[PDB]
Amino acid sequence: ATYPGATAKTINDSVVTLIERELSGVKNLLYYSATTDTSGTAEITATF
Amino acid sequence: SLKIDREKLSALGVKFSDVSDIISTSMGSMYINDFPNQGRMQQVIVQV
Repeated sequence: ATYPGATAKTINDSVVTLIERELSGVKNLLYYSATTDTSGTAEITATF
Repeated sequence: SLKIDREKLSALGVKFSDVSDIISTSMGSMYINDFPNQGRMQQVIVQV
């Protein structure tokens, strides 16, 4: 996901907290991590 | 259920969209956007 021009801390609290709170319980999800960088990109690797 | 007397509305000179707004909004409990409450984005709901 990309939030064109936002403080990493805003992207995490606004575009990653949601998916975090929802992305779960899917078939055989082993562990899911997420990382939001400077440039406004947040990527979430879910390993099943 | 209600019966908006259209004749009166025109006779009274009141827009129909305003009556619609007033009813819908008077009962709805609409949600607007979030706000940061102790580190978590929580909703801001409005309601009669």
